[PDB]
Amino acid sequence: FADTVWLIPFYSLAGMVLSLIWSPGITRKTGPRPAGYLNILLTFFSFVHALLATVAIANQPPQYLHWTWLDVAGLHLDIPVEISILTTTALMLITALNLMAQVFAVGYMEMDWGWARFFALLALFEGGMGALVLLDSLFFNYVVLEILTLATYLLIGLWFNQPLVVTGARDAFLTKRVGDLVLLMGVLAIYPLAGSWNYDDLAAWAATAQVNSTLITLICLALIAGPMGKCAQFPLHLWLDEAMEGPIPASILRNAVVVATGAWVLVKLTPVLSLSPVALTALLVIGSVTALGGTLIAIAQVDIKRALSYLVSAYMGWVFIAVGLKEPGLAFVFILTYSLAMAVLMMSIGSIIWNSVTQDLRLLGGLWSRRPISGISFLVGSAGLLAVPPLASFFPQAELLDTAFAQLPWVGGVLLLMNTFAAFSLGRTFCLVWGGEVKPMTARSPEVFWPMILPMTVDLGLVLHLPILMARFDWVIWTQPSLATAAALTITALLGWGVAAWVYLGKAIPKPVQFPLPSVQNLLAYDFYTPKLYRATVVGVVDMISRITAWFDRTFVDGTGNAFGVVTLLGGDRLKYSTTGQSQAYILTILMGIAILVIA
Amino acid sequence: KLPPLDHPLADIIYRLEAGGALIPDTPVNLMKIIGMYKAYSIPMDFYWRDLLYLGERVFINPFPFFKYFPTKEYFELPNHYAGDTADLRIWRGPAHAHPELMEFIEKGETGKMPRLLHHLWHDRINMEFSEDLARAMMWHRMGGQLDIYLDSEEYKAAADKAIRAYFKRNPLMLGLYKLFPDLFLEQARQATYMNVLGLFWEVMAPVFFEISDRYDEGSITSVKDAMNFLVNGIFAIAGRPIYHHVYIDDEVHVLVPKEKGFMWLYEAAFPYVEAVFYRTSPFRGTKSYNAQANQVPTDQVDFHYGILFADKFPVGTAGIPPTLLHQDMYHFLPQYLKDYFHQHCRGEDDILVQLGIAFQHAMYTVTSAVLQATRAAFYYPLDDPNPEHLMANRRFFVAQMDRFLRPQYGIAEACKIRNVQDPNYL
Amino acid sequence: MLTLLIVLPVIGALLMPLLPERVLRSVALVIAGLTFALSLWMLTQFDVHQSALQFTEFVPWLLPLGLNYSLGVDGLSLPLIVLGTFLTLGVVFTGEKTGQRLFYALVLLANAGITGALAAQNLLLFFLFYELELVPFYLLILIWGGQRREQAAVKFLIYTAVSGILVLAAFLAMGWLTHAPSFDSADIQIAGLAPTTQGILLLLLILGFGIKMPLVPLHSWLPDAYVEASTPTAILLGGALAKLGAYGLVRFALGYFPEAWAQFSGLLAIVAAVGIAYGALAAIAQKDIKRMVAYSSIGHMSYVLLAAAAHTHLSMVGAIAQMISHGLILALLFYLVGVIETKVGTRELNVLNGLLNPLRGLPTTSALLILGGMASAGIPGLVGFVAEFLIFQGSYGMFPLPTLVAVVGTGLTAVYFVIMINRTCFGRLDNRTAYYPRVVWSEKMPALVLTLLIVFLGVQPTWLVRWSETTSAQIVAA
Ligand SMILES: CCCCCCCCCCCCCCCC(=O)OC[C@H](CO[C@@H]1O[C@H](CS(=O)(=O)O)[C@@H](O)[C@H](O)[C@H]1O)OC(=O)CCCCCCCCCCCCCCC
Ligand SMILES: CCCCCCCCCCCCCCCC(=O)OC[C@H](CO[C@@H]1O[C@H](CS(=O)(=O)O)[C@@H](O)[C@H](O)[C@H]1O)OC(=O)CCCCCCCCCCCCCCC
Ligand SMILES: CCCCCCCCCCCCCCCC(=O)OC[C@H](CO[C@@H]1O[C@H](CS(=O)(=O)O)[C@@H](O)[C@H](O)[C@H]1O)OC(=O)CCCCCCCCCCCCCCC
Ligand SMILES: CCCCCCCCCCCCCCCCCC(=O)O[C@@H](COC(=O)CCCCCCCCCCCCCCC)COP(=O)(O)OC[C@H](O)CO
Ligand SMILES: CC1=C(/C=C/C(C)=C/C=C/C(C)=C/C=C/C=C(C)/C=C/C=C(C)/C=C/C2=C(C)CCCC2(C)C)C(C)(C)CCC1
Ligand SMILES: [Zn+2]
Repeated sequence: FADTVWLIPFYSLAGMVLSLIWSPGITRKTGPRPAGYLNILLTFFSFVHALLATVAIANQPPQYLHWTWLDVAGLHLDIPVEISILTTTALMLITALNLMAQVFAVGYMEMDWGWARFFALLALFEGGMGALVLLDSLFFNYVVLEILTLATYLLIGLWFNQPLVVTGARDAFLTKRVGDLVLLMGVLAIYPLAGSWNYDDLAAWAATAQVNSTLITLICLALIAGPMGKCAQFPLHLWLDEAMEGPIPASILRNAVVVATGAWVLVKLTPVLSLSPVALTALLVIGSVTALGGTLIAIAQVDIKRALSYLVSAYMGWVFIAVGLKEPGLAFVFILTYSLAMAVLMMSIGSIIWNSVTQDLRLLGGLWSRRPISGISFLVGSAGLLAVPPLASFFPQAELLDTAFAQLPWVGGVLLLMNTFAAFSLGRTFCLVWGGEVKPMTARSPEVFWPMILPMTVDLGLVLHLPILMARFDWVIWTQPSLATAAALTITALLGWGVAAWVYLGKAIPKPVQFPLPSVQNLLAYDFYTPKLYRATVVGVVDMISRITAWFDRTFVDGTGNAFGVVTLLGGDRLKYSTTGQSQAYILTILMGIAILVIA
Repeated sequence: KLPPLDHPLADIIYRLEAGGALIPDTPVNLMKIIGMYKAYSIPMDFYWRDLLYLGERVFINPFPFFKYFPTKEYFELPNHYAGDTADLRIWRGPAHAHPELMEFIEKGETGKMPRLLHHLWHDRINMEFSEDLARAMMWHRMGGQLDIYLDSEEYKAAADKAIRAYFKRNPLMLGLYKLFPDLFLEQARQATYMNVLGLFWEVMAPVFFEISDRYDEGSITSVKDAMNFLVNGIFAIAGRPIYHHVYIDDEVHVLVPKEKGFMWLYEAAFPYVEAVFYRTSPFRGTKSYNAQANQVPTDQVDFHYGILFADKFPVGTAGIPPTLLHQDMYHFLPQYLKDYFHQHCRGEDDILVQLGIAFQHAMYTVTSAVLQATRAAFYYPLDDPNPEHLMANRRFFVAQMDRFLRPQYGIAEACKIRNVQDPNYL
Repeated sequence: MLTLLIVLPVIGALLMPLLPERVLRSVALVIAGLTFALSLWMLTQFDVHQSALQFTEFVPWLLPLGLNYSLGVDGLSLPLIVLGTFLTLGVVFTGEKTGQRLFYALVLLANAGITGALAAQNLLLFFLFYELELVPFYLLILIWGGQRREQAAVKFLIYTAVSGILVLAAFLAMGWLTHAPSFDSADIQIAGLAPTTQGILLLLLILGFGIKMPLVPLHSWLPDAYVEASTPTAILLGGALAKLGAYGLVRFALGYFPEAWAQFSGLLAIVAAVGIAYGALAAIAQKDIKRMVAYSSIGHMSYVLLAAAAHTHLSMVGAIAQMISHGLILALLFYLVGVIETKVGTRELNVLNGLLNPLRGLPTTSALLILGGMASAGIPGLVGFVAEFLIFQGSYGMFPLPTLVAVVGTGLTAVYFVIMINRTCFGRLDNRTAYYPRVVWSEKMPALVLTLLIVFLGVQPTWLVRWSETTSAQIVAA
């Protein structure tokens, strides 16, 4: 095939219109299941197509093609698609992940009547993801990037009867829209400079460019701030903490959307972002800050679903760091491994939640003996994210140690440190959900049925084969071994996980652990009071002046338009008295007419 | 016979002390109640067969792909008492199945198709709601006195024998059971709770069958008589046994024995009323499980999410379990209720919402029958001359109405009563 | 041909009296549909790459006044006429179920006036059809409407009457300072005179058309006359009159004073940016839905001024596309909000809730409301994004700071539309106040057609632009 791969984003776009045939007001009889079934069928057929297209482009050059969206006077909106290897590979990655999450949803979303609304939005992501990875125009890489913002709004707000979803979906749309809107300012000021937006004309332009320093500084800062909000990075990160309403888009959003929506735009902008060595240092700063913050906050959480989204923020800040060192290959490689591991992690946590209703880490307990798979899957998804050079996420985080040590060493000091705190979080998330004494809420925890642990175990296999899948085909990631640094990440991670296990499986400390400093514990627990920050700086401003403007309109403008009228009323109501009703007065006015016009 | 005391719910206690009727006793209020019983009894008649199929034939199936296709003979399974060879013989009608249920299995809502094709195209009996209840009785520990028995040294041995006899074909599963012996041992417990719940609905299906026939004849004239029939049927069956009896190839494994002395009232009726009518783990599209937002309780004693507390206007929307039953309880409707709904709000469009409100009404009288049976069992009758014997009943009713007022987590701002007493709630 | 477009609604209006009721409604539908279909046929035969007038008609009428009956349709004018006729067909289809004989008459008269004013190559004839539009909309605001009809209606009247004055004051003047007879445009009317007077005439035309468009400080009739008007009245008024004002401003103030416009561009760009920001920030604070949508109209009309402040060939295709997009989107939003107010019986943002769940709570007008609100804001796949992006790409080569402020205004538009959708569609239903009546099949047809056209023109946008590509070139490149 490989010449019709551009039809992949339509299969799912054909499932996003057909699944709505079953929404509860259209069928009213026998509804809720074949919508999901046919969406699974479409996803499987689009994954087979992508696999075949990848096999057919094993040893071949990128065969671009393009259509014309519209050609008005000045601009020529070109929609080009690239059929390189990393495009069909990303299509496989997206469709397989959607297949896993949808087979999961078949099991999780029972006892739920909205499958029209759920699987149609899950099909509109699988289509949007494909259209984002295929199309390589900075303009059409923003069109879908905004359509997916709208889709995120309706998907988080799936069950809108819950008052904390209509508040989480509000932030998830506004926070993610502002970033996508300064990205518009950036894509808008790159046309007079480069004459196009094709990721190739931009590459050629950035190769030979001598334009102002502050100008490209500003436009690349905008190009940063777009994906900065799309990838849940500081300070646009509260939306992800509140986007944990509605399980398993969370298994796909934190895993297949957050990973290849802003990071994909940020990586393909490496040639442009390389032009200013200030956008790069700002990129390093943002990535490192969000990594440290995400790890430290994930350590201080009690909700198992929010003790993994901050880790998502941190491991996307890692990609921000990598792309800050002019290393796009490392980012494209690490997205794959991180996505596989986080899929296993989120599916295991979802399986625990489905049968152990609470999400409080303080209410979940001994599950290892009675729930093995869901535990070993979590453990393997853990090992495939930090360390264990056997597992595949080690390789891409090895070059970023060598590269961050060759140049700008302090950044490595974060990447190393980010490897222990992120290991202490997962540790305390395993030692709290699977180890320890069993508690009332999880006193009787049956393992879940076949559709929730099939994808989980099928996705647990991919992670175990990734390392060996990069052996058969010599896809070397970190050229120089230099085991002096390969023995650092492992030591850091193992140390973190070990201290985590000791603190919680040690019964040598009170279990509701308190920090020597109590004021920082309830500061990392409330993510540095980011909401109280928002409602203070932006909202508080945008609201205040808003309540001014309307009031102004209601008082100064409107009134100024009414005063005239009112005056013209008074001028008539108190000038009728000139007709006094006395004929002698009328003759006086007639006589005052004369002897005055005679004077004038 | 006693003074008025203080309560805001006192107007209801004076009705419980004098007869019954946790809800008013108008004729339009009882037509819908009996129609909802008739509508809820046929899917229940499938539920109690499929749950027994799960508890005996699908004991621990890693891939119970079908799991909702009971064998041909489980529709011929004699309901222990409906016919000639009955055990207590209520609901005179045939004791094998229901013609209406067999018709729906045959033709569904489209036409005479194979059952597998009736499943893929949903057209089913929404069996996932009965499993959710079975998993809701467990995890609340509310099984009765066998949950304490369902722990060790008599069950673990029987479960071990049953599991080793079940997987004997494939050594993959056998080997797995050797590594993690508590993995399939907790799935055995689940099949046991499935069997318990399926044995509870082998009693309520004939009761709800026969009450509709009594209403048809004319023996039922007021809600008091309906709940009294319910109480009499409750006491009549309070002694029936509870067991598991997992059947494997040419073999039966006595998992929980009949000789243990588990009866229907203390192990399937009372632990069920509290589990599904009161607790019913929280809705996913109404409350946030967010651990910081202290919305879902921490103890399982304050789970106010049952049918008595449910919110039935968002029915047919995403994230709300009871819809699965209201679509299941919709095409088995008697005609005098379809006509009653068709001349009302939004007609035959929002029929699920009013069909669920009427179900709430019906379950209110069911739980009132449970209250009356409870007091007649553990306390004194209404026709008692002594004043202390009447103050005991009043204390019991005040305690049982205080469960409807506890303001821990808006448990008082749920609790559809004082809203069901309204004739304009439908 | 255009004479038919102008006379058929006039004939229907004169025929609404002396006609039996059943025939009253059927014949109104017939006349509106006929005018609409004729508009589409004209649009097909509009063969493009012409750069001149088409379908022209010239008759001498009132020689001592100029006032020749001189029609003619261009690329700027024809899409607006088709839009007016479509909106008229819709408004007639969902007409009022009360006093419905003086309604079809006045609606047909209003459409006649709009179509005439658009396709008129005579200044005084344009003003004739303008002040003809003046009064029937007053009658529509006055008979049908809300609690505060009278005040509201009066406001509209005067702020439109004053409008006429300025326009007339700037026609007569610029019709005599050039000693030209025969006020008809594209003709002896040639400015070619000294500055300091072109400035005054241009300011008169700005204040006379910016008060109807409406612009930033001249808008204070729009919130009062959109909210106290029934939904068909609101749709027709918004679309028709707003586009009449914008068309007037563009055509006259850019084809007659291109030397003064190039000097006032620097101020008009900042005025348009302030207008977008002002509309957005004033909509954010409102707690009634129709008020939010009215300020949406203000903000979306300021885009046309920002586009016209730059003489780019692109920034004028974008202006016409923004006019059409705002017409469609405002029609959709007003129709949906009218349906909601009818079925729910309230329009506040603190009692509306949960209008999106299937059975008991109005879910296909809420879904459409979320699709229209996202089209209004800048969201690709819909028409608003195409129009706004054409404007932005055309206006960045010129002054770049007002364009950035316009982008911020689009963001704030998204903000308040999300506010409205959250407090209107999401949430839970109040279980004492529910029991909304059902929505009948041929009552959500107009919204479901507008939605299809919006989603179509946003993914295949050529059919929005291929009509005003050469005409915009003739407008700015001259
Ligand atoms: C955001 C994307 C927007 C795209 C959605 C397209 C709009 C829906 C197309 C409808 C096709 C025409 C038939 C509709 C009328 C009908 O058949 O019965 C009307 C009934 C509604 O209930 C009925 O509601 C009626 C009131 S009312 O119609 O809903 O206004 C009334 O008849 C009675 O209440 C009740 O039964 O059924 C419905 O129409 C509800 C289903 C249709 C609405 C689906 C919306 C759910 C998805 C929203 C988000 C989409 C996300 C996916 C990707 C975008
Ligand atoms: C080169 C040397 C290598 C060493 C590397 C060191 C890396 C350490 C990992 C990083 C530590 C993270 C600090 C941030 C903690 C925080 O902010 O919140 C604190 C959180 C709050 O969770 C709280 O949890 C509470 C309930 S519960 O406890 O989670 O159950 C809840 O009430 C509260 O709201 C919730 O927030 O709880 C913690 O995780 C405390 C961790 C601190 C314990 C460190 C003590 C050191 C022990 C000595 C080692 C023993 C020897 C064993 C040798 C193998
Ligand atoms: C530069 C140009 C381009 C940039 C884009 C333009 C700027 C957009 C910024 C968004 C400003 C928020 C709008 C104000 C909302 C409001 O009026 O009331 C406040 C609303 C409640 O409004 C309430 O909403 C209620 C409805 S609802 O239930 O809340 O939904 C309603 O009933 C009530 O009347 C209403 O007041 O509550 C909120 O504040 C939610 C807003 C969350 C937005 C997240 C931040 C997005 C920007 C990222 C910030 C990064 C920097 C932060 C500091 C480091
Ligand atoms: C410079 C400041 C700019 C800020 C914004 C202001 C710009 C406004 C533009 C002015 C347009 C004229 C507005 C006229 C207001 C009419 C509104 C009105 O209310 O009408 C009243 C009465 O209207 C009239 O009297 C008509 C006379 C109005 C004439 C106004 C002409 C103003 C034009 C200004 C030009 C000045 C000349 C300068 C030339 C150098 C009735 O008020 P009411 O509360 O009673 O309403 C209810 C009604 O009465 C019940 O039926
Ligand atoms: C249900 C359940 C269970 C079980 C389950 C299971 C048992 C599962 C399994 C699963 C599995 C067992 C899975 C597996 C998987 C595998 C995979 C997924 C693989 C893959 C592979 C690959 C991918 C490869 C590749 C390659 C090679 C090697 C060759 C060529 C190519 C290359 C790379 C390229 C039980 C009983 C406990 C009960 C409860 C739950
Ligand atoms: Zn099935």
